[PDB]
Amino acid sequence: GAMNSSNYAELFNNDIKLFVDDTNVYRVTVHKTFEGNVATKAINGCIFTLNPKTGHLFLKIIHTSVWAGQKRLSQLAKWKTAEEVSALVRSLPKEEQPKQIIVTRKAMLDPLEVHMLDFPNIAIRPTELRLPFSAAMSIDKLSDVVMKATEPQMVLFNIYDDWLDRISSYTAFSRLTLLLRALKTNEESAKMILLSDPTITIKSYHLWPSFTDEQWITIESQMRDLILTEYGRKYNV
Amino acid sequence: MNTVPFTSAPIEVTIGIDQYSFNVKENQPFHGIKDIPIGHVHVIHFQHADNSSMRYGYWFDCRMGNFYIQYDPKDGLYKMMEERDGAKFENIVHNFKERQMMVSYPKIDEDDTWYNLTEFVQMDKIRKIVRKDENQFSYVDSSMTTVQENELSDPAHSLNYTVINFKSREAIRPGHEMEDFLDKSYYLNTVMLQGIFKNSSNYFGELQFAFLNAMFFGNYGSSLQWHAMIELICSSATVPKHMLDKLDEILYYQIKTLPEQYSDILLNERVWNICLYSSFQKNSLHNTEKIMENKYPELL
Repeated sequence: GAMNSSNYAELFNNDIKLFVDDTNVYRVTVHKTFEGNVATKAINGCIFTLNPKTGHLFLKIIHTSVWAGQKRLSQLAKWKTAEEVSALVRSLPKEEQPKQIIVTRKAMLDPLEVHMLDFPNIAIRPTELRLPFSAAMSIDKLSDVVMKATEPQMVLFNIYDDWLDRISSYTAFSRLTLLLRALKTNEESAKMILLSDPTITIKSYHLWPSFTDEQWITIESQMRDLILTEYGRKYNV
Repeated sequence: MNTVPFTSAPIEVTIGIDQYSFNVKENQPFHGIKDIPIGHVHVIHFQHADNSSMRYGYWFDCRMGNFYIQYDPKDGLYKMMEERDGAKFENIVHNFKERQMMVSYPKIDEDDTWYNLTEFVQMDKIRKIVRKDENQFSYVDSSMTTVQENELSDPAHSLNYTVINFKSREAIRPGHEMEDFLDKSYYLNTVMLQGIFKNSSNYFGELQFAFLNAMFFGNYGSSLQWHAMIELICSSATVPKHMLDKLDEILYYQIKTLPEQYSDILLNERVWNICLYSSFQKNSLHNTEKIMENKYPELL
């Protein structure tokens, strides 16, 4: 059944599972036409498929050519996501295939279920958590590889950098979702927090800066400050 | 016009014959039902006064044999039996008619309701859904489960309706996942009509039989099957025109006949609203949509 605050440590046990987020698959800019009507122009998107235990991110880039000549694109986007996730699973060795796939939006359940009929033993699950994976395109290196793609492409990352050398996967996921929630609520301020000090750099093979344990406590504190302020602003409280 | 005599009526019981029903008192001098129209299947069904649970009954066709009812005090129900001695049967029935101890099947001449509810229903197909091959008639009751229910437990006492499942490899062609899930025409026309049922008459017969078991016995798996067969057609973009016109007539008479007080359990809100207002066939069921809106507007 659905994933929530009550079964949260299940994410960090030793059964392989993946989160699938489809919120950045079909992306558009809305604009005016010469006649003063409105039109969309698609831009490149991505499927965010994440192993929360290991940090392994399977970023399938969705090139705008996949939408050419297609109708009902927001509906197609869900089935395209499910097709690509199913293709990924089929490409993995059996001992690497997930036992569960958790979708961040309930509208992905039937598309993924139908595409995974061949895998009756893989559980497809929703979640009650409001996870901030839509903010993945606020991570500069992920945004950069999606926007430069000239064709469909899969790119593999570890979204935790080297954190698991020092912290547990529960703690790594907590840090990730705190960073992403910040980027989602106020991208400019969040990004200022992360880079203000120019002596802390991002390694070429990493996504986030090379903070010490102490600097991560400061950073994490600054992100929680950001999120609460914005919340008082949002809600005048 | 044929006759189903009763040996006796030892327990107080409401007896149904098709869409009609009569109350019989304990040890009342009741000896059966006469003037039953030839040419149709029929169902004779029972609800004991002391146990309004377990509605049960028998599907039969008088062209297939001479049938009668006899109460069994050990198993505690009215049982259908076949009499193979035709002279013994004629002689028994003639005496009971002479003594006017039978109710008459009470059909109004103008009335085509039963024909319209059973148009495509054939005894030989009933007997493949209800497997008990030593009898010519078929027992059904409120509690019997369907083969598909058993997959989600006694196989001899099951309703072997055709399994329909929209998220199944049978229903979804590899590589046409989205196409086949959103437009079920493949599954309707190739898998079910051409493959399993052979023609739309057999499809409609099973749909009609499922409805009647739902209505007369409150059989929940039958109600599921009826709605699934409706939904498969309504969710197909490509349906032969004659099938849609016939479906409209079929459903109209089913909705017309349903007890007003049973609409809350026997009608699935989601299926009906989808079929009449969201589906490919939303504009193809004029008679059904009109009676639904005037009789059960709350459901919609």
